[PDB]
Amino acid sequence: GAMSGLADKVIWAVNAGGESHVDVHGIHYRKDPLEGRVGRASDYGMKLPILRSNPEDQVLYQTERYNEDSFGYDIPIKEEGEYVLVLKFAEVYFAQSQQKVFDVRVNGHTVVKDLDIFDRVGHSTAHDEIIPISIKKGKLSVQGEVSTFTGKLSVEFVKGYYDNPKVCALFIMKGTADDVPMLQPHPGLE
Ligand SMILES: OC[C@H]1O[C@H](O[C@H]2[C@H](O)[C@@H](O)[C@H](O)O[C@@H]2CO)[C@H](O)[C@@H](O)[C@@H]1O
Repeated sequence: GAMSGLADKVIWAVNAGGESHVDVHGIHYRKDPLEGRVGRASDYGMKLPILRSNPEDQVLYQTERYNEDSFGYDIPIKEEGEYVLVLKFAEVYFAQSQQKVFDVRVNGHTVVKDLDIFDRVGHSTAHDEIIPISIKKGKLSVQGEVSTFTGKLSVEFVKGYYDNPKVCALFIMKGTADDVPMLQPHPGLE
């Protein structure tokens, strides 16, 4: 009973910062599909790397473009099973705990409404949010709230004080939460 295949189950993945990235397992981001729709890469603070990732996956877990007020993405689906939405949140020059609090939603539903990246991980590094979804017979299930699925899924984040998401590493893959592997490079395995 062996199951290995991350690149064969991905349906939609986006990193808000640079432009198009393929990570070590085979996960690919598009190119600026939320603010402006068609443009280029913007990096205002590129000499501050992430400590819990790789060099290649550091670019997909560190690069940020720009912010405004109340915004998000659209994911179109037509199949049922276990869909997992894992997104990496990161910061640059903001030191505060329990003052810079944000809101995060999936398909209109509220899940993490008090998101502070400095109080959760500490100073800099990589922050991770794991939210498993179950759609069966044409309806959606988010933890302890049941509703119906109609065409697309939405990721809508609301403002805290000055900024909204800051650094975002969106990754939605399909079939189950026991198939998502994440490790660092090591020479000895025992
Ligand atoms: O100009 C690029 C960055 O602009 C803003 O960052 C501000 C920040 O909001 C403010 O508190 C501080 O005093 O100044 C920095 C820039 O000098 C945006 O928030 C960033 O997304 C931009 O990268």
